[PDB]
Amino acid sequence: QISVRGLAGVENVTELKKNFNRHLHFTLVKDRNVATPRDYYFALAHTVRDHLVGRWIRTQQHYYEKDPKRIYYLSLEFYMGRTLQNTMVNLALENACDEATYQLGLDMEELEEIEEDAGLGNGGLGRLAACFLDSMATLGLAAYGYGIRYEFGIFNQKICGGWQMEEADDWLRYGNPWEKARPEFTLPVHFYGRVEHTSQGAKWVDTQVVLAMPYDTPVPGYRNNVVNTMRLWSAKAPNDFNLGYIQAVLDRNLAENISRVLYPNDNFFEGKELRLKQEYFVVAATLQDIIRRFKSSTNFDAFPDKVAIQLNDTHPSLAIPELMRVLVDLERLDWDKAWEVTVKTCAYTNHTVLPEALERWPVHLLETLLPRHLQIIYEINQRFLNRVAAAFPGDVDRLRRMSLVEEGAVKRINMAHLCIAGSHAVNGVARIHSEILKKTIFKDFYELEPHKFQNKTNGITPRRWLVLCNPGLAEIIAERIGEEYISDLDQLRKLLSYVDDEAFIRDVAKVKQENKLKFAAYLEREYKVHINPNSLFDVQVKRIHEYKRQLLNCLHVITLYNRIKKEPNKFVVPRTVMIGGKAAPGYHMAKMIIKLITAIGDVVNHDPVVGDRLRVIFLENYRVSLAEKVIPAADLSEQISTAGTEASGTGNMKFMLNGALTIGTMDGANVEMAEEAGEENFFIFGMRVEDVDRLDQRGYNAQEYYDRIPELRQIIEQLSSGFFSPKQPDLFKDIVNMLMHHDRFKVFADYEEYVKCQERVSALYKNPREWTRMVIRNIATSGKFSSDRTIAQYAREIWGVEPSRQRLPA
Amino acid sequence: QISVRGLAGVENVTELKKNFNRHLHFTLVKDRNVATPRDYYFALAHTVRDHLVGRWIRTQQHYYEKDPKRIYYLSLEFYMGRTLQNTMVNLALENACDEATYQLGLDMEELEEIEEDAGLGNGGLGRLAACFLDSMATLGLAAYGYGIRYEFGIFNQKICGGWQMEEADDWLRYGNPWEKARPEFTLPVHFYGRVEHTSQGAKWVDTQVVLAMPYDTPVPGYRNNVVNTMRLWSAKAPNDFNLGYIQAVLDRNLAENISRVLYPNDNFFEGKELRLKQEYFVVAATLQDIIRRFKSSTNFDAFPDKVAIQLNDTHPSLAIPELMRVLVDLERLDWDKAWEVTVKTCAYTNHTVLPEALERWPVHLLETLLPRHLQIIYEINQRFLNRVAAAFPGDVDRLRRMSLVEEGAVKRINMAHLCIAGSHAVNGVARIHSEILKKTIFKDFYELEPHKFQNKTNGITPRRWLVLCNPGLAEIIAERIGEEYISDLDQLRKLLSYVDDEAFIRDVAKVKQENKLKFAAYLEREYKVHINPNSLFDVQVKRIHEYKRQLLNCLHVITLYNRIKKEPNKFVVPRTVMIGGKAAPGYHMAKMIIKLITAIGDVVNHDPVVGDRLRVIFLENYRVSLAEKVIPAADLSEQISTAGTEASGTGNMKFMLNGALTIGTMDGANVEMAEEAGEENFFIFGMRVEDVDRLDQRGYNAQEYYDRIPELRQIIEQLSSGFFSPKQPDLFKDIVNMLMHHDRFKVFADYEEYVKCQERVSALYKNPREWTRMVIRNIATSGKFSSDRTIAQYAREIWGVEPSRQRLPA
Ligand SMILES: O=c1[nH]c(=O)n([C@@H]2O[C@H](CO)[C@@H](O)[C@H](O)[C@H]2O)cc1C(F)(F)F
Ligand SMILES: O=c1[nH]c(=O)n([C@@H]2O[C@H](CO)[C@@H](O)[C@H](O)[C@H]2O)cc1C(F)(F)F
Repeated sequence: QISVRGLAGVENVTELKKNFNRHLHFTLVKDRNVATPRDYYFALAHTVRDHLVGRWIRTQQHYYEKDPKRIYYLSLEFYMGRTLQNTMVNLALENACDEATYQLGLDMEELEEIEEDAGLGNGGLGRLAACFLDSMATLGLAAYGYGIRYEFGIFNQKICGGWQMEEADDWLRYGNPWEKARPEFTLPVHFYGRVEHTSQGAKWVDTQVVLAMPYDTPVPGYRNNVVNTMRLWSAKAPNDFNLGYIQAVLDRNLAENISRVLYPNDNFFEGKELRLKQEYFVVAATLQDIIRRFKSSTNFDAFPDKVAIQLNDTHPSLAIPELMRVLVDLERLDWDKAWEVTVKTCAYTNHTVLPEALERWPVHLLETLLPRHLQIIYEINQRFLNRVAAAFPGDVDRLRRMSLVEEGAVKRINMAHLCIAGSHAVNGVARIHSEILKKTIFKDFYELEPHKFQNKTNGITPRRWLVLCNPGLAEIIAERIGEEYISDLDQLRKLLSYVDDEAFIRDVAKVKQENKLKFAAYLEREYKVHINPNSLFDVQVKRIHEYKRQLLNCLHVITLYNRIKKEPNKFVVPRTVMIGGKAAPGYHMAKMIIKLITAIGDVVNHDPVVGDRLRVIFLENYRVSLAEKVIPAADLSEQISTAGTEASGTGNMKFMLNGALTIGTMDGANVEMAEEAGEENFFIFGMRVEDVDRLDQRGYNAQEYYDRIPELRQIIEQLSSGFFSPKQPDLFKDIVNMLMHHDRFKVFADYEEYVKCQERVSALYKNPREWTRMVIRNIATSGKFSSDRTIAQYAREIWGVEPSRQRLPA
Repeated sequence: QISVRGLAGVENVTELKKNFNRHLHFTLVKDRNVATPRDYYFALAHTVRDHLVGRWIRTQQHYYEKDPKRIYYLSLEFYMGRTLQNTMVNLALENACDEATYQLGLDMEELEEIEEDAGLGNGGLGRLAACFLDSMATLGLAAYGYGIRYEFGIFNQKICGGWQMEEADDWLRYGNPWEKARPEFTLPVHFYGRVEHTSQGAKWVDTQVVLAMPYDTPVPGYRNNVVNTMRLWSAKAPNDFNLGYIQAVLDRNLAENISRVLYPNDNFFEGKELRLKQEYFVVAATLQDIIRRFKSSTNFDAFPDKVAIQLNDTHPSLAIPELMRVLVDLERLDWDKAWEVTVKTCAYTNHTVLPEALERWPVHLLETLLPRHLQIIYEINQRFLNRVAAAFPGDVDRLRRMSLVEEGAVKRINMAHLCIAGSHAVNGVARIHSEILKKTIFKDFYELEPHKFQNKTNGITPRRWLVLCNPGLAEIIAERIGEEYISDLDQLRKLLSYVDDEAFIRDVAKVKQENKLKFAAYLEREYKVHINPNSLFDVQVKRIHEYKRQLLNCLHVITLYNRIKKEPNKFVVPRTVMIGGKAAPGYHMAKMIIKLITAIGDVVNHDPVVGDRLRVIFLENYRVSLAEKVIPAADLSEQISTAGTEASGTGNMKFMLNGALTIGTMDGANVEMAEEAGEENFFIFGMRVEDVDRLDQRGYNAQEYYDRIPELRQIIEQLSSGFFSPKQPDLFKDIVNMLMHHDRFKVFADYEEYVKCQERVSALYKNPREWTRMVIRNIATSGKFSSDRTIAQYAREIWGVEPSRQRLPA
């Protein structure tokens, strides 16, 4: 049907169908009469997975013959989403399978909706990992993603009476056709025990053994026949485990709990034992796999020339003392040499500056669970602190501030400090975030070793985030400039010579109308709710957090509703406001925010006076495959965190790429986005980082805003008096309370300039053709934000490998 | 190579190899250079499983078009063992795959040893189920095996210091290529709650829901293209289960425990909740599957014409009140009609008369767990007892003896009584066992309904138990009489006209020497132990139990050792004594017996005076695939239970079929075996049932035997004084104690006649040619004991279906 989806050759289509019928018969053991759409998805899924394997085997062999430096990306999160379309895309099979399946009298898109998301992450940080792996394959790097194969991913979100209900994400119920279990590479992981000293150094003994079993999942690069591997460990009990007989067997579950469930907090540290075990588990099993692969090529001098370990935040920071452990205790290298190797091997990426999000482990946990690693940590601290003292003599304060060990009621290990000491590079995730690191929380570490600190502004993959979710737009782009930009997104810049082209203007706007028409019909079919598609689609999708300021959005929405009710026969530009995302189960405030958003919808959506000029929809169960739908259909993207709090953001980049305009604050990657499009093509408002600093010095008093702004006073009065919750008038007392006395995020201080900016947004929307020319200016400048650029920067400036766009043979 | 293993056509062999290479590449994602023998087993396993599926699909369809009466075999045990060779055998692919694999430079037998046993049973009762399913397929019955898919089967046995150690049988670790998960037929099962009465009858409410997910495994018939299904349920938690978030998810394990592990007692009832849940689970999920299949053909009159449910002992006896429940509470039939349907549908097979082995559930368990079924049970009891009273008025004793409800300190439900009341046929498992039922424990029930009581003497499958484990003997049999006897074992009788044939005599004896030579080399390779293959192979293999009288065997072995040490230069016929089997983890006495057997070996096997005239080997980890090896290599089969205790036995039949002679008591099926071969061709000794009865009346006093038999006195003195346990002289005080004061099984009373009989055994062994002519007389008469005969009897006399030996089309 469409160009970018590749060739549908007679030979390819006839071969596809015969393999589909082979899988339905031999693999699924069904025939046409009994099969359900789920059997059809699986037959297609196995048929597509057949095209991977040859390439998968040839890529693993290529890397053995050629022996290049290997990248190991340790993450506790890989938010993969669905695999079938992405696989077809990267193999150029999309139009072929479509044809083949239409010929068997099936609808391929309806099959695609049966695939479960692999939701092995919470949001941005897990999804960065997924985009990264795609980019690493497309750029021919010899790279491995390592993590944990959780039995249960991010919970599925239900709304009941406007409240969030969490049910378990049993994503493996029907089988995962993409993974290959590999029990032959099972590896022991140790916990507890104690430390013995001998003539021959330290020995860690009397440990409990948990087995780690790997499952490998293919990661195809974009049309270059590279297929890399993501390896996820699963926890297994040993067979003499505890070995009532019955109870002994039942208690095998205790050990296999380690990989059962993904912890559901975004940007919040919870210091639970189970979590620390999961972190140790992935680090221990992965390092032995790494060392084993290094050995099959005695000499660890070349270890850093052959291995790179990237730590995705502090979650796998125990890699550092674990590598020392293996090197010092098991390979018998002396400390100083081991340390040299570790530092040159490891690098660390920070993803936040929020104090509550930093991992800080109780010493009493590590001591029980990992007593040797505690010994190694102390040893690292001592030697570190002697360097600090040598360079800044007499500065006792700096010494306590830099210690990996925090003192106080309960001793903690600051894990961020650990990573800086033991890594050769440390990077933030957008330019303003990297500066903040150097100016504030890592200032002391920067003065000691200025050379470690870098920046690597995030990116997203244009394969999923354009070609896959938006074939309409990809295609009209391709008609004018060719296919090449799919792996070279800078080329989008050539779109700038089409900004005054009448035919392109109409095509950009038509794709956007089509995506809206389709999403509005998804909203009726799957969720029985009725929206006007001629409105401006104003969407905020992302995890629910106070710093993300969903409440600021709520305040805008109430304001519009109030202005409509004040002058009902005045013309307003109609909007559909959509707000979505999960709240972590224990994050009370977050869950109250969700309740507020639906409460506003219960009032606004049923006012006859409002008409369909204003609708508030809470988008239920937000996740990767819902992002693929809503993001293409958006006109306005809301990126309205308080300046200084959102490390980078990546949703911001998804929308820019897909024809939405951005209302946002000067935060994280928003800053470079505006810089790239020019500030005129962006809706920027509110405090800059320095303005927030000015406000903290004299102090934030919210009462002042309540006092000087009647429109805002009225909203608070409405919240308080039970206007949005008539049956429980004091349901929102917590929110009003926080807003008034304890708002760490200065919601009111930005309210006035936000509403004003919102007016300017409505004004451009009134003029379709200028709206669209500005859209073109955004899309045309979105190239910087490709994860291809990001990974090429990691490769040259951190890992020491040259990327390569050359195809491997078929 | 050999005839019975079928054709190896050029076309079949070339097709086999290409599919082997396809599976290794696409399914296993390996290539020749990296593959290990386990990858090779799997590629062959998938290649063979490919030949099943077409037939599997065609058989399920045939049964839908033709709509015959369906047999449902409910068992808590299916002791399947390995699947690959059996599958090849029944498909006639054996020589072909052998050729194909030899051509790829592999050894097929070495691949076969990598398959794990499916040890989803404890011994005879689970293995009867397996033989039955094979026979049901071969005889074209539309039959389904239903049970539980345990994650952990019978534990693997290790010996450490001569003691049994149990480790968990993680049989699913590497995948099971034979099963197909079918999550689309998942079904809810209810537990707990309470009972509400309405206008509209009883309602069972506030229950906990456990999901039951089926896995289907193909059961191929012998060369007739029938492939039936064994469906095993697996326990799954629902997704709103309990829905800390973390802990809620972790606690999903509680519900999935139901199918985690197989209970490891043979012939012993343990009244644990977990076990009763497993029993309810398989019954509930299976009945709904049955009813659903009946509906896809309102009217339950024809239910018994279309459904048969066979209850393999009392384990699935809740089928009875569950069927009433569904019929009465859910389908709204009146009681009397529901009851008529149930009785005509259900039939019950008893497998023991040992009081400690009968299931007798505490009323306080059923009341909490299954409160409605308790109501139904009481209702069944009342109506039952009114029939008894009507037929035997004034007999108050009979009333208390027959009650399904036993009174006393804790109320119990006698489950055997339940099955008799609600079944139309009740059968024992050999002729003497069925009489004992009628004369003793079910005497009252027989007087009430003489018409229910039948006999169905057990059998074994000649496919596994001859063709598969013994191709040497199958082949020489085939050379003289043809292949036909494989599905018609009566034909073996034609062997009787070859008893004086010199060429057949030498061939029978040569196969036996070959099997011995091969087993002796298995004993060195896999277990570093050194046996003389010219000895008589004297083997007792079966679960360890007091009633099986392994101790009687120990007493014989010590006697021989003592007679050798008394006259060392006297000639004895050399023996290798092999004794094997597992003891249930909590069965103390059993575990002590194992310790005794190895202790005797520690003394006997290292005496230089003994030479290699006597060796005692404990055969470690006895299980289905070890039976396939040792049984063909046996000269003497030990079947020496006290008369009246072994319901039937099936090992007895395996050995008879494979050229061993039998030393045994007149117990269970031994009685019909001797009757079929003639008593002269059998070594029969010891008390008959009536002799044991005579002894119970005057009372068993073991001291008398100790007093009158010096050879026995000496053995007890040796046991007591620490001769077999020098470091712990009183290690065997328990056994000596039991033997002397509390032997429920009258070991000493049989000792004298056992040793005498053992002498007559050694005497025939001295004359090879007469030994062998008697072997021929046994094998030639072993036909009655084919499970083909047994199942044909169930079919005609219980299920009301005509068997059929006609092939289905390819
Ligand atoms: O727990 C988290 N969850 C996230 O989504 N991020 C996100 O990580 C993304 C990846 O760089 C950034 O774009 C976002 O600004 C950032 O908030 C970070 C953390 C942590 F606190 F840094 F660990
Ligand atoms: O728990 C058991 N385990 C067994 O192996 N059998 C055996 O079941 C076999 C099947 O008929 C018979 O040949 C044996 O004589 C009998 O002991 C019986 C029971 C039970 F007690 F009847 F339930």
